Amino acid sequence: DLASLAIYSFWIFLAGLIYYLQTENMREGYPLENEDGTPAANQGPFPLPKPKTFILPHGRGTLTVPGPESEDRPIALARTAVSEGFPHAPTGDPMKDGVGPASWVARRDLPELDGHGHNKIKPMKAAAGFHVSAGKNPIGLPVRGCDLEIAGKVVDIWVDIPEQMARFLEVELKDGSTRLLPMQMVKVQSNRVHVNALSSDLFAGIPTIKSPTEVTLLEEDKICGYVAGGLMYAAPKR
Amino acid sequence: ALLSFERKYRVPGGTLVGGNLFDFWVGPFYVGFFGVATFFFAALGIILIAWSAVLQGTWNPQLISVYPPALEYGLGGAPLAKGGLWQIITICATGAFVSWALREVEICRKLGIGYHIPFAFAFAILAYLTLVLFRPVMMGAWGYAFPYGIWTHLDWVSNTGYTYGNFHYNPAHMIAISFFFTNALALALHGALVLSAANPEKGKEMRTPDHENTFFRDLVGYSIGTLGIHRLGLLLSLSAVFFSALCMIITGTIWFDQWVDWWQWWVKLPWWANIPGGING
Amino acid sequence: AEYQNIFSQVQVRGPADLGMTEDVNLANRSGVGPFSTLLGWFGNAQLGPIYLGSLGVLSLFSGLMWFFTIGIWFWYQAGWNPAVFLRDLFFFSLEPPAPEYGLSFAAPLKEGGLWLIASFFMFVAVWSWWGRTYLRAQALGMGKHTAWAFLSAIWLWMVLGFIRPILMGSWSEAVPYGIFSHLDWTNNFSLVHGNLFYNPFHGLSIAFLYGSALLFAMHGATILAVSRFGGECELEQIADRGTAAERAALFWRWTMGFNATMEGIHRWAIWMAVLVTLTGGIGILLSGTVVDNWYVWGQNH
Ligand code: BCL
Ligand code: BCL
Ligand code: BCL
Ligand SMILES: CC[C@H]1c2cc3[nH]c4c(c3C)C(=O)[C@H](C(=O)OC)c4c3nc(cc4[nH]c(cc(n2)[C@@H]1C)c(C(C)=O)c4C)[C@@H](C)[C@@H]3CCC(=O)OC/C=C(\C)CCC[C@@H](C)CCC[C@@H](C)CCCC(C)C
Ligand SMILES: COC(C)(C)C/C=C/C(C)=C/C=C/C(C)=C/C=C/C(C)=C\C=C\C=C(C)\C=C\C=C(/C)CC/C=C(\C)CCC=C(C)C
Ligand SMILES: CCCCCCCCCCCC[N+](C)(C)[O-]
Ligand SMILES: CCCCCCCCCCCC[N+](C)(C)[O-]
Ligand SMILES: [Fe+2]
Repeated sequence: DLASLAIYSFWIFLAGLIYYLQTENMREGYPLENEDGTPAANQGPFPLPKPKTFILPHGRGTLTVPGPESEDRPIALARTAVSEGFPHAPTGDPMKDGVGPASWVARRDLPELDGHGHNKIKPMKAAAGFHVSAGKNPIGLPVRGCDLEIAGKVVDIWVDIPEQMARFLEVELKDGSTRLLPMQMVKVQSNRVHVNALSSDLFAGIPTIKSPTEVTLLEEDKICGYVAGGLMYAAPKR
Repeated sequence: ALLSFERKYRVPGGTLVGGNLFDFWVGPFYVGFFGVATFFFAALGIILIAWSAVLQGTWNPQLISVYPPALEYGLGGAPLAKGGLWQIITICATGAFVSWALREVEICRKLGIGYHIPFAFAFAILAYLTLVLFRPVMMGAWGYAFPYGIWTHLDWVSNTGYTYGNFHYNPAHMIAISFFFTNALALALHGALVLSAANPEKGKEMRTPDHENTFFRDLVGYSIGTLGIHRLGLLLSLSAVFFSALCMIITGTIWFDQWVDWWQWWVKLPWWANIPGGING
Repeated sequence: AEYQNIFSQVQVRGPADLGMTEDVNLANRSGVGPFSTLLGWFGNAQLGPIYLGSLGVLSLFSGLMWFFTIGIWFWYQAGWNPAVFLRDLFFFSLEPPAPEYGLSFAAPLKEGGLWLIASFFMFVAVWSWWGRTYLRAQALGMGKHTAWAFLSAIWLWMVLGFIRPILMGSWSEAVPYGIFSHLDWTNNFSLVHGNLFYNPFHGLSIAFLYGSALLFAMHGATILAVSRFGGECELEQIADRGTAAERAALFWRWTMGFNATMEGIHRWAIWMAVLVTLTGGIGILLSGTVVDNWYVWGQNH
């Protein structure tokens, strides 16, 4: 029976497809590890897939996955129990150390480039022709933290050129220096920009960019991780 | 076992209930109070299904079917073997689903991410509840709910649909289907676009979001953008389910006749109702 | 409360983005269209430019002729009366030739011929469009995933109006061009073949259709949930995994015991969707050709 053969064959195919999909999804994060960083005994029934190499744009090199995994950064956490499966307590200030929801990844310390070789993200003042086309322009507005105290003022919008979208708001602090705030973590209001994630006193701690006109992937992660971490770690001040 | 980059995220906190009492993991799974709740509800529901199977006289996965109380019972209780088990299992299911969503919320809090996922899941839960709770209650009997059986619930869909003629004529159902088809279309396109850029022709450098924008603008004259496509997929999927729940909540309540006849309100508009010619004249 | 990122708070706009050049024939690319502030609240505000080479002009021409052929027929049925046209718009239908005519082209224009003409135009429009999805990717040096995924949808469409009818021996087996009529055709098809709920490929097709909504709801929500870390910059996250991708993966790992990667989730996505019409087309093609009644077939298997 043709139909019986077809359905029988389809299930064989589907199993093979699921096998393919699961292994393809093991190109990051595997092999699994014990809490101490050593290889876990049980890796599961799916083996690591054969490595594949991505040729990065603009001669940035290549990425081969699966590949040697490592955090490449100190992780300030310590066990809270004598057996596996329990939380690991921050050994210092989690927001400063970058752990828990304040975590960041040691990404490449270079700015992402668009298909034309120019920095993908740029402060609007340096993005020729870019301007606020709709909605409340946040530039010039005071920035309030969850402690209801003013933490600074918006001095610019950082735009993702290819997507023509706002990624960050640049905020100048009382000391004159600035910090970037993820657009997704601020609320633009008629008279101000409110940041629920951070109290005014934590703005100075937001990781700074080394060059005022650009932001690297590494800096992006440190900035976004720090702000997001505030939801949990700044709760006492909220 | 943990993913190579996982330990830094396994910190204390984020729980909604119980403090640190259930703040831990079992293998890859996070537990939490709602993990315990989900396990309880799921285990009990599964045990009761197995018991319903015994009362039914079969262990065949294809035959096991738990039915809600017959219409005679209205919205009241019923003997375990005559609809009572379905009632309890339904409570367990609801408890397990809601607990699952709340567990996701705790996970969101520990990871410092948005709550979009459980919010989205809540739509599926509300669709389920529309069929086993809201619609049955509005109609006056648990018997209008679908049975828990692999094939028997399909009998219910078929029988329920034909109760109103060809169910295709339910206007809310048409909208729901449009969103389901459009969603699958958008999902295929999204997956294909990202992959076509990450996996260009052999030997070439990975393509960029600019290439993604360019491909679709060249193709159809528009590119919704990366943020836009994920907002779209979420909206299409949730809209499909919203209209699904809507098409059923109005069926057997505000509208109970043949759905095809509903469309006469349009054909009967005074300004063209009696104009000769066409299909309806 | 907090910003959910469903609609943008502020829109920014720059010079019209003319896109990548690569191997594209810029001569066939139009100028940029207008900008829609309305659309800009949800996605990109920019319309165009669009690419229109010979193949594209052919596809649009055929597609329009397909649309117009059906439409001219609708006006006819309406007695060329505008009011009737709108009144019975959903009731009009361009039906295929009667069984009598089999696979011939001798059927009168008003009794099948026009349906065949319209179908020919649709055939050309769809296949030329497919070539276009392939060629637009090739000119940009991109993979051909879009063309291959599109082929899956084309498969069900081909099965419905061309392959199955041919194997069945008559154009009468095909789908009519009409809003209500194609719905009636769908219901009838199930009734005639013993209830499609008994067709295993229909059950699978449904699993993938529901699954596509499950998965896009999961993926869309996940990306929005981690957009605060630039999670939507998917290609960037594939090339250099960030905390957005790690948290996305851990949300799911902690929730259901396993997870994906930023690249891998899009493979789950493309297959979940593609399988809808792949299994669907098989289910339909087997109906009437190999299996006359699914309930009956299920009793024997
Ligand atoms: C002859 C039958 C009638 C008909 C009768 C009906 C009836 C009757 C109904 C539909 C419904 C639907 N119909 Mg109809 N329908 C017909 C023909 C069609 C056609 C077609 C091509 O012809 C299409 C595309 C549709 C499409 C649809 C969808 C819009 C909708 C189903 C999705 C939904 O509600 O999900 C909602 C999602 C859920 C219910 C899932 C909830 C999931 C829960 C929260 C979690 C489960 C967890 C699980 C237990 C754990 C498992 C274990 C783990 C895996 C480990 N119908 C014909 C004409 N249709 C249904 C609807 O709108 O329902 C509201 C409905 O009731
Ligand atoms: C949605 C509108 C109608 C309906 C109409 C249909 C139609 C029509 C069909 C199905 C089909 C299925 N339906 Mg149903 N179904 C309804 C409500 C449900 C509910 C529910 C609690 O609300 C559940 C759990 C299911 C479950 C199922 C699966 C048995 C099957 C594949 C679905 C799928 O892959 O989805 C997408 C989800 C995923 C891919 C994720 C994985 C989900 C797994 C596979 C679900 C397993 C559930 C398990 C068997 C039951 C509980 C297990 C234990 C008791 C804990 N249906 C309502 C009443 N359903 C198809 C089938 O083949 O039936 C035989 C089919 O043709
Ligand atoms: C009474 C009705 C019968 C029934 C009869 C059928 C029949 C008959 C069929 C389905 C099919 C399907 N049904 Mg069923 N079905 C029933 C009950 C259901 C229920 C339910 C909850 O009860 C559900 C959820 C479904 C769900 C589904 C889908 C999984 C599947 C369609 C996939 C698809 O994406 O097609 C939509 C996608 C396409 C048609 C591809 C189109 C591609 C082309 C190339 C597009 C051209 C566009 C054109 C040029 C116009 C452009 C215009 C623009 C302006 C540019 N059915 C009942 C039992 N069902 C199909 C199937 O695959 O079965 C196995 C099918 O043939
Ligand atoms: C709102 C739109 C779509 C959507 C979204 C969605 N679903 C979701 C989520 C989201 C965002 C999750 O986060 C959650 C998830 O974790 O996914 C992996 C989930 C999920 N969607 C699931 C299934 C599912 N979703 C579906 C649909 C949809 N989900 C929509 C299309 C369908 C169908 C039929 O279309 C199914 C079958 C689960 C895999 C998962 C939620 C897991 C969960 O709640 O676990 C707790 C419970 C158990 C493990 C056991 C319950 C056992 C008993 C207590 C009850 C069962 C009795 C009875 C109800 C069974 C009836 C069976 C018969 C009908 C055959
Ligand atoms: C009032 O304004 C004017 C312009 C008149 C516009 C009016 C137009 C209107 C109102 C148009 C409405 C069109 C509609 C409603 C179309 C609806 C189509 C529907 C609802 C469903 C479509 C199903 C069609 C399928 C499955 C078609 C499959 C077709 C094929 C597989 C191709 C088959 C090709 C064949 C048989 C030709 C073979 C010939 C050769 C030589 C190769
Ligand atoms: C409906 C099928 C989709 C489910 C696919 C399930 C894949 C199970 C993967 C388990 C991998 C576990 N782990 C951590 C050991 O890698
Ligand atoms: C990548 C695709 C993984 C999805 C696997 C979906 C499995 C659900 C199968 C359910 C329907 C089975 N059937 C034939 C009895 O209808
Ligand atoms: Fe994505």
